[PDB]
Order: sequence, then C-alpha cells, then structure tokens
Amino acid sequence: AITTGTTEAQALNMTMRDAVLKVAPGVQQLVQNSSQLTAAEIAIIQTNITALKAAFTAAGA
Amino acid sequence: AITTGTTEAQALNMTMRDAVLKVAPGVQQLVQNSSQLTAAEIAIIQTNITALKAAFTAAGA
Amino acid sequence: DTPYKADLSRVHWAGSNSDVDIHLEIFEGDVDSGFMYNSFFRGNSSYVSVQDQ
Amino acid sequence: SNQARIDRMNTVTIKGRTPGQKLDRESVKNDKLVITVDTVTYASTVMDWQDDWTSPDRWAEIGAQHGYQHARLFDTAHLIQIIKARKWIAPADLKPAFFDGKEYTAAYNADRELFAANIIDAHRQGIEEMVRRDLGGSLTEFITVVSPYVFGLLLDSKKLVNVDYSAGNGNFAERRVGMVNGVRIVESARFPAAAGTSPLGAAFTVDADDVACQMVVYHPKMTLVTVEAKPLATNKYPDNPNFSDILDSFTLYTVGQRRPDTSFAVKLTNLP
Amino acid sequence: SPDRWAEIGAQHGYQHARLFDTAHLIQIIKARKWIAPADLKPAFFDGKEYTAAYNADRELFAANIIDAHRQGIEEMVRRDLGGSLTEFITVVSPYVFGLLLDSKKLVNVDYSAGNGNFAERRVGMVNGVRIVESARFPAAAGTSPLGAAFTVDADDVACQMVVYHPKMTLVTVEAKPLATNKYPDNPNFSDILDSFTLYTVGQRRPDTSFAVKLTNLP
Amino acid sequence: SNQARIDRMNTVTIKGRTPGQKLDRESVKNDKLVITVDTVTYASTVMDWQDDWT
Amino acid sequence: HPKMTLVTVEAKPLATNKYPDNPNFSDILDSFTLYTVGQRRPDTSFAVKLTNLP
Repeated sequence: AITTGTTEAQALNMTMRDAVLKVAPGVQQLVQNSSQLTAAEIAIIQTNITALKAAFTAAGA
Repeated sequence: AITTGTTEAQALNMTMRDAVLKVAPGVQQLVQNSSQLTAAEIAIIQTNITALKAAFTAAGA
Repeated sequence: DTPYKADLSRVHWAGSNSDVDIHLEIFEGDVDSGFMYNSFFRGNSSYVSVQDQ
Repeated sequence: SNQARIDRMNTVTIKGRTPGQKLDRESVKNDKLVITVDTVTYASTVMDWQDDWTSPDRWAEIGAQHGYQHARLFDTAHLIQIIKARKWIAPADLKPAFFDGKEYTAAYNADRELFAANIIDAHRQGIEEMVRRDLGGSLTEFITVVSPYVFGLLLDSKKLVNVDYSAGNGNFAERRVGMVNGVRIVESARFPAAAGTSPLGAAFTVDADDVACQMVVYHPKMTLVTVEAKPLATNKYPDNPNFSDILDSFTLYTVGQRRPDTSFAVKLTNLP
Repeated sequence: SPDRWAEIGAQHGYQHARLFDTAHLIQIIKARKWIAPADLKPAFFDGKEYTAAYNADRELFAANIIDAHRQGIEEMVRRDLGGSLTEFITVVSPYVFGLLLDSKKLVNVDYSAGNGNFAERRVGMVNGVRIVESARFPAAAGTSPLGAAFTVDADDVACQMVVYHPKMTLVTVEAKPLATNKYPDNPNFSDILDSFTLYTVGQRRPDTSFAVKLTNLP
Repeated sequence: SNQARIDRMNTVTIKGRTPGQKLDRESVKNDKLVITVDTVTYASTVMDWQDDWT
Repeated sequence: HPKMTLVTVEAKPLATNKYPDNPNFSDILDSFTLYTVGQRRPDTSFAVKLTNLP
C-alpha cells in the first residue's frame, strides 16, 4: 500500500513521478500522427513502459 | 507487442493513452504538498493505477 | 438532475467521454529559492592590505 | 484555465583553488508546483408572487444573512489548510534550500500553570527552530493564532503577565495578553470543533488528530496561495413562466500551501 | 527556456556572506589551545577553556553556563584587563541564548533591574559584557575550503559561547575583494559565470579570549 | 519553450421540426496536438592566420 | 495542399557567427539553426507507390 510518512517512502514516491512523466509524452505521439511510428521508437516506448511497472512495484502501489 | 495501422490497434492505443493522463496529475500532488495526503484520496489513485495496469495488459505493451 | 447533463459540450476535456484533463497551466513571475543573508562580523577585526605588493 | 504554476530552485557551493589549477563547476536543480479548482459553493432561496403581495418585505434580512456563512466558510478553510502543513517531507533534490514541516506536543496537566509552561516551552522550541533558518530578522511579521481555550490558558502562566518579568504585557483581571516569545497573539473562533467533512471538497476533511492542534504560527505572505476563478456574486431574477422569484449567490476558489518551511503547529495530548 | 541568471547571481553572494562569518568564528574557537612561547612567557599568557554540565532541569543548566562565564570573566580581570569590559563582546548560539532567559535572576527586577524582558525575548548583558546572537556556528565535523588550518574536530563543535576583543584578537589580511565575471566560450556552446576572492584570517593575541564548552549533551 | 500546441474539434448536424415540437441538443468533442524540437543542424569551417594574410 | 498539410516549429532561425580563437592562432565561421517539421492534417494528401520494380 502507498505510504507518505517518511523519507524512505518519499524516495519511492519521487521515483514514480519521473517514471510516469517519461511515459506521458510518448503515448500522445503514438496516436496524434504517423510521423514517429518507426519500429525503432516503439522500442524506446516499450523500455519506458517496462520501467514504469518496476517503479510501481517498488513503490508498492 | 504494440501495433499500429488498424482500427482495433488505434482504439486500444487511445484507451491506453487516456488511462495514463488520469494517473499523471495524482502523482504530482502525492509529492508536492501535504494538503492532499489523506487516506480517502489515495484510494482514487490506487484505482487509477489498477485501471492503468489493465489498460497496459490489454494493449499488449 | 439538469436536463442537459447528457448533452454538455466540455471544451478542454477529451476521450470517449469528457473525463480527461488537457487544460493549460498559467504562469507568472514567481520563483522560490533560498533565503537571503548578510554579513555582520565585517568590522570586528584589524585589517591590512597587501593586494599588489 | 483552472490551474496555476510556480517554480523552485536550489543554491550553490563554494570551493578553493591554488595557482595552476582549473575551476570546477556544478549543476543546479529545479522543480514546480501546481494548484487546481474543483468546486462551487452556493445558497439559494425562492418565493411566490402571491405570498410576496400579502406580507411585509423580508428580502433585506435574507440578503444580509447570506454573506455571513460565506465569510465563516472562508475563514474556516484558511485555518484548516494552515493546520494540515505539519507533515511535509522535503525531497532530496532541494534539501539545502528547503526544509520540512514541524510539529510539537504539550502534555496535559491537572494544574493550569504547568500546562501553560509546557505550551510556552513548545512555542519556544518552534521559535528557536525558525531562528536557526536565517528567518530571525523578520519575527515582526509572523502571527500566532490560538483558540479561546489556549488563550484562556496562557493567562494562567507564572509569567507573561507578572510585572517582575513582562511589565506592560497583559492583565489577569481584564483578560488581556499581547505577545509571547516576540510574536503577536490573535484569538479566533473558527477552529474546527469535531471530525467531519466540509462542502469545499475532500481536501478539507479533518480527523481526531487534526482537532488537537489549537495553536499555529505562520507568515502572512509566503505560506499560502489562493486561486480564484469566480469572485463572490449575487443575482436576483424572476421566473416568469412559474410565477415566482429566485435569489442566488455563488463563488469558485481554493487554497493551497506554498512554503511549508515557514510555519509549525502545536498539539495537545492526553486530553480528558 | 526563460532567463534565470539573476537568482544565481544573488545566491553567489549569499553563499560568500555566509562563509565569511563562520570562518570568522572558527578561528576564535581554536585560540583556546594556544600556548605561549617560552621566551615571551612572562608577558604572554596561555588560552583558557571552561566546561558546563548538562542537566535535565533547564534552570540548573543555565546556572552552570553562567558560572562558567563568570570564571572566565574573573580570569580576565586578573590580567589587568578589567578596565575595558565595555569593549568585549559575547557571541551565543540560539540554543544557549534561549537557555539564559530561563534563569530567574538576569530577567527579574529585584535583581538586575532594567536588563531584559521575558515576553519580548530581550536580554542586555551577562556579568558586565553585552550579548549578541549568531547562527553561524559549525554544525558538524569536516574540512573547509580555506585550508587545513580551518578543520574542526568533534570537540570544537561543542563550544557554543565565545568572548573576544574586536580590535586586539584577530587580524584580517586581504589581497583581492569580491568580483564577478561573465563571458561566452565561443569555441564551445556554453556561457559561464564566476566569482572569486582572496583573503585569510589570523590570530594576534589569543590571550584576550576564552571559550565555554557544553559536555554530555544527549 | 521547446514545444507548441494546436487544438482539434468536431462538427455538428442539422435537423428539422414542425409546430409544437421541442429542440434537441448535441455534444461536441475535443483533442489536441503537440510538437517538439530536439536536434540542431550546423556547418563550420576554419582557417589559419598565416594563410589568411597571404 | 500548401496551406493545410504541414506545420513548422522554430526555436532559432538561421544565423551565423564569426570569431577568432586567439590561443590557437586561427579563425572559425559557423552557421546553425534549430527547428522541426510535423503533420497538421494528413487528410489532404496522398502518395503513389510503384511496385514490382526490377
């Protein structure tokens, strides 16, 4: 469960924020246009998505 | 794996994109202030994250 | 209970139903940083200058 | 829009050098803050033409009564938001320039003098902590808000009213006291009385622990920020098809914390 | 991105101002260890240090601090310096400054009338020397940018009260005042800003000062 | 900044009615577009003073 | 369509800069810019593809 009391939880909460904010700008590009749909960039999106799940699990969400 | 170029893929990608922007603002408030850290509000973020995980699984990312 | 609830047009709300927030932030000249400080012990000592000698 | 933004920044560090050496350089970090508006508060009244034609006028009384509730809610929200800022933990990215929110406790005692002494000790601890952060030169701008219970307790202290120590400060018989630890004292009746919800939203709920804090110190410029999208307004109009008149008053705003490093709260424990 | 140079420039000066005062105090805290050379012994005296004992009750701790200060004042009086007590200065940290106010003989009116006020956080003198409050005392052991002469040990960190003579104890030697310089590096894609200064602090007459230490703090 | 935004919006439809009938209402929908700049393109040449003087 | 198909976002238009490098006894000349291109309305264009080329 999520906690917000101590510095140990603060670090995990901070990591989640910048883990999700890296994913945020890619999904919009995935749908708004056909400019940046090369197979080489979907790979970066996939790695960011994979890191997001690990951040969630570490934070205990 | 992520796929593009079809109506079903576009619908799944749109759903995945729309699921992320709900979680996006909650995490910022989770770390920026102490005014929105009550037990009643973290429950909404928990459901948002649970829906985001299902959206990721459905989209295949 | 308003009769128009099912036909509202929400400007900055996207998605299949108007739930996602895409508003724009408003910014002005505000920047927070550390507090200021000024020296106090500058006059309480004997002083000598050798700058160019 | 329904949002506002403010920026944050860190500080630098000093080093040393000798002839023949090159200077070193370091990076600086930054972050942001955002607030949002989510709820409208209102009050409405309706009347019929036939009743209005056969009764003395009373619209002025209701119009006068409408604004008192708005003022009371505003003050209550202000105090509630001030109290909640005693639990913030500063992120490591801004540690040198930003600090944490503090809280101090006072132990309940059967005697009133000892209770007042404990409260004054907690206040002294808070003031010392504030002074250690280079803010000691602006203690003339801070304010202390106390509920009537604490205000009455403060007069029972062995000092702050005794001429031998605090000449010209307060009077026991007249129920008067002006200053403590170099900061002004203000009495307010808007403190929450019991746990519950509020019409403003879910960010203003209070539990048992929150109600125990009846003393707070803050800076009236650098602590809170108010975001407003619609100032309070009124409008009285007739509903011609329905044979009646209506009166409305509404507003839209919110309150948020800006710098929790410039305030602290005192908590009373083991109350009966 | 928007421009942000003014804030950095201000912080650059704030940090220098903060370092000056702490470097000023670190040297006074070290004079307590001075031993006079043999050839000058009859006219020069060694430095002194006194200790206070921690106690749970605040008034007793304040009494201990006051007695420790009184011992140093009495030692000063014996070196024929008693005729200049109006020139000395006392520097006290916020903690010790707040401990003094609890004593019920410096603030009372039956004794020491006219000196201090409990409600306003005001104190005027102690044992005939005026008091000054500063927050620049070192907080932890470590090295300093100014060299090896400014290193602080876990024992110098425990001294939180100091007395010295402004015109006779320390001497400051300066070779370049503070200056700033901003310039572009054309061969690269960067802009830079700098600040620099050159100075030091020394000891002249260590036998005109003393320090008090707090022992067994929890 | 390093990015810009453009808005998107849908359209409406036409209807008709006879006397006594009410009017219906319709809901419009929105979206957005974002662009970003990341890379710089350049050219450069270098000369020596001795060759420049001659 | 030359008016509805593309959009150009610019952070610095084309500029030049000539300077000397005193310690290295040489001169340099540079030109640089920072921009990008994106799709505004893909609705108003199409492409023709050749197939089975040898």
